[PDB]
Amino acid sequence: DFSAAVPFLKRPSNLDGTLAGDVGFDPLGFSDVFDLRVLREAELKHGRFAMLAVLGFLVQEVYTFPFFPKMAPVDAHDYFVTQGGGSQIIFWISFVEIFGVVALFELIQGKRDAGDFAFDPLGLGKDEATLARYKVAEIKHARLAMIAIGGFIHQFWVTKQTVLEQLGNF
Amino acid sequence: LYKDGIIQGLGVEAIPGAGRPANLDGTLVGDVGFDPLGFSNWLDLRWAREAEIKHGRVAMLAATGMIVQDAYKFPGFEGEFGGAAMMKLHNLAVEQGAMQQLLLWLGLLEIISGVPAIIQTLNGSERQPGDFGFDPLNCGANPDTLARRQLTELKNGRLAMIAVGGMVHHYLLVGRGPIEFITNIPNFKNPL
Amino acid sequence: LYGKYAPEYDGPTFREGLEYVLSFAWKPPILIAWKPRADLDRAMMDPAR
Ligand SMILES: CC1=C(C#C/C(C)=C/C=C/C(C)=C/C=C/C=C(C)/C=C/C=C(\C)C#CC2=C(C)C[C@@H](O)CC2(C)C)C(C)(C)C[C@H](O)C1
Ligand SMILES: CC1=C(C#C/C(C)=C/C=C/C(C)=C/C=C/C=C(C)/C=C/C=C(\C)C#CC2=C(C)C[C@@H](O)CC2(C)C)C(C)(C)C[C@H](O)C1
Ligand SMILES: CC1=C(C#C/C(C)=C/C=C/C(C)=C/C=C/C=C(C)/C=C/C=C(\C)C#CC2=C(C)C[C@@H](O)CC2(C)C)C(C)(C)C[C@H](O)C1
Ligand SMILES: CC1=C(C#C/C(C)=C/C=C/C(C)=C/C=C/C=C(C)/C=C/C=C(\C)C#CC2=C(C)C[C@@H](O)CC2(C)C)C(C)(C)C[C@H](O)C1
Ligand SMILES: CC1=C(C#C/C(C)=C/C=C/C(C)=C/C=C/C=C(C)/C=C/C=C(C)/C=C/C2=C(C)CCCC2(C)C)C(C)(C)C[C@H](O)C1
Ligand SMILES: CC1=C(C#C/C(C)=C/C=C/C(C)=C/C=C/C=C(C)/C=C/C=C(C)/C=C/C2=C(C)CCCC2(C)C)C(C)(C)C[C@H](O)C1
Repeated sequence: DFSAAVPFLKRPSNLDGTLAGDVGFDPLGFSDVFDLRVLREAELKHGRFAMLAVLGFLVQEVYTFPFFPKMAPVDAHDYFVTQGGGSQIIFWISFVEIFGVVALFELIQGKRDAGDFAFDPLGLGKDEATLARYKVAEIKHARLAMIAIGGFIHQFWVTKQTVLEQLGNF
Repeated sequence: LYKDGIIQGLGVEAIPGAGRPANLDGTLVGDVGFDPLGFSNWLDLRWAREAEIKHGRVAMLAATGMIVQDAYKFPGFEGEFGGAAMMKLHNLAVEQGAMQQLLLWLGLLEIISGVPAIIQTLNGSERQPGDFGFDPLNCGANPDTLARRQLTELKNGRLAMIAVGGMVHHYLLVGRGPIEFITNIPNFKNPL
Repeated sequence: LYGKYAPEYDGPTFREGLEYVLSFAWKPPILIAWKPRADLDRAMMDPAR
C-alpha cells in the first residue's frame, strides 16, 4: 500500500519486496518505466565498482606500490593514462564487459538473475539463509560505497588531502 | 474538523451575506468560506492546500528565521557574513554558498518527496494534501488533538506569510531587521 | 565425447553467418536492455502509484 521507506508515498508497484535491500524506495519511479532486473544489474555492477574503489582509495594512500611512484589516488589516473597501465586496466574491463553484454542478453530473456554471476569461488554464501543475508549485506555495502567513492574523490578536489590525511587534519 | 460549525465549517462565513463558494464545503480544514475572487472554481483545492500548507511551513521557518537571525547569529556564519541581515544576507550567503547548499538540499527534498507526493495526491491517493508523515514525536495521538493541530498549522502559518512579508517589506523601506524594527518604533527617524 | 564427432549442419549459409558476425557492430544487444518495461509498462498503472 505505502512504502515503509517513504510513508507519504505509495509503494512502488514493481518493487514488490523480493529483491534484497528493497524498501520500496523508488520516488521518481524508474522501476515502473524499465525492467527491474536491468536496473538491479546496473546497481550491483556500479556498487561493486564503488566498493573496490573505496577500498583502493585508502589502500593506495597507506601503501603505493614501490615500482610505481607515489601519487594520491586521484593524481594517479592522469599518471597511468600515460604510464600505460591505465589502458591495460580499462582494456581488461572492456574484455570482461563484452561477456557482461552476453550475460545482459541472457538477463533480458530471463535466463539469468540480476547481479548474479555464480561467483562464490570459495563457497562463502552457499547456505540459502546466508546467501540471503549476504545479498542484503552486499546491496547495502554497495549503496554505501557509491556515496563513499564520490566523497573521497570530490573531497580531494576541494581539499588536496587524501581522505586519510584530511581526516587527520580538517 | 475542530469545532466544525463553530470555528471552521459550513455554518461559518468570512464574508457573511455572500454565499459560501460552490466548491467550498465542509471537509477542507480552515474553511471559513472565504474565496472572494472565486479561485476555487478554477483551481484544484488539492494543489491549493498543498500550497497553503507548504507556504505556511516555509513561512514559519522563515519568520522565526529572521527574528532569531537578529538575536543570535551563529558565530562562524556571523563572521563570514559580517552582521548582514535579511536581503543582503541572502546576497552574501549566496556567496559563501550557504544559500547554494540550502537550494540544492531543499530542491532534492522536493524532487524526491514533494514532486512525487503531489503527483500521487492529484491523481488521487490516501495522502491528504500536505500530509507527509513527519511526526517523529507522533505528538498528537488523538484525531481530535490532530484536528486542532491542522487548523493551527494552517492559521499560525498564515500569520506567518503575512508577517514574513511585513518583515521583508519593512526592511526594504527601512533598514532594520525585525527584532530591530520594533525597537526604534518609528523607524523613519533613521532610514538605517 | 564420441571421440571424433562430426556434427551434421543445416543452419544459415556462410554468407549469412558473416552477416551475423557483422551484426555485432551494426546491431549489438546492448541498448535493448533499456527499452521500456515490455510486458505492459504498467499500461494499467493505477493513478495512485
Ligand atoms: C534519489 C534517487 C535515487 C538515487 C540515487 C543516488 C544517490 C545515486 C548515486 C549514485 C552514485 C553515487 C554512483 C557512483 C558510482 C561510482 C563508481 C562506479 C565509481 C567508480 C570508480 C572507479 C572505476 C575508479 C577509480 C579510481 C580509483 C578508485 C583509484 C585511483 O587511483 C584511480 C581512479 C580515480 C581511476 C534513486 C536510486 C531512488 C532513484 C530515485 O528516483 C531518485
Ligand atoms: C572473497 C570473496 C568474494 C569477494 C570479495 C571482495 C573483493 C570484496 C570487497 C569488499 C569491499 C572492498 C567492500 C568495501 C566497502 C566499503 C564501504 C561500505 C565504505 C564506506 C565508507 C564510507 C561511508 C565513508 C566515508 C568517508 C567519507 C565519504 C569522507 C571522509 O572524509 C570521511 C569518511 C572516511 C567517513 C566474493 C563475495 C565476491 C565471493 C567469493 O566466494 C569470496
Ligand atoms: C517546510 C518545507 C520546506 C522547507 C524549508 C526551509 C525554508 C528550510 C530551511 C532550512 C534551513 C534554514 C537550514 C539551514 C541549514 C544550515 C546548515 C546545515 C549549516 C551548515 C554550515 C556549515 C557547514 C558551515 C560553516 C562554516 C564554514 C564552512 C566556514 C567558516 O569560516 C564559517 C562557518 C563556521 C559558518 C520545503 C521547501 C522543502 C517544502 C516542504 O514541503 C517542507
Ligand atoms: C511537526 C513536528 C514537529 C515540529 C516542528 C517544527 C519545526 C515547528 C516549527 C514551528 C515554527 C517555526 C513556527 C513559527 C511561527 C511563526 C509565526 C506565526 C510568525 C509570526 C510573525 C509575526 C506575527 C510578526 C511580525 C513582525 C513583523 C512583520 C516585523 C517585525 O519587525 C516585528 C514583528 C516580529 C512583530 C516535532 C518534530 C517537534 C514534533 C512532531 O512529532 C512533528
Ligand atoms: C572527472 C575525472 C575523473 C573522475 C572521476 C570519478 C571517479 C568521479 C566519481 C564521482 C562520484 C562517484 C560521485 C558521487 C556522487 C554522489 C552523490 C552526490 C550522492 C548523494 C546522495 C544523497 C544526497 C543521498 C540522500 C538520501 C537518500 C536519497 C536516501 C536516504 C536518505 C539520504 C541519505 C538523505 C578522474 C579523477 C578519473 C580524472 C579525469 O581527468 C576526469
Ligand atoms: C531575498 C531577496 C529579496 C526578497 C524577498 C522576500 C523574502 C520577499 C517576500 C515577499 C512577501 C512574503 C510578500 C508578501 C506580501 C503580502 C501581502 C501584500 C499581504 C497582504 C494581505 C492582506 C491585505 C490581507 C487582508 C485581509 C485581512 C487582514 C483581513 C481578512 C481579509 C484579508 C483580505 C485576508 C529581494 C526581492 C529584496 C531581492 C534580494 O536580492 C534577495
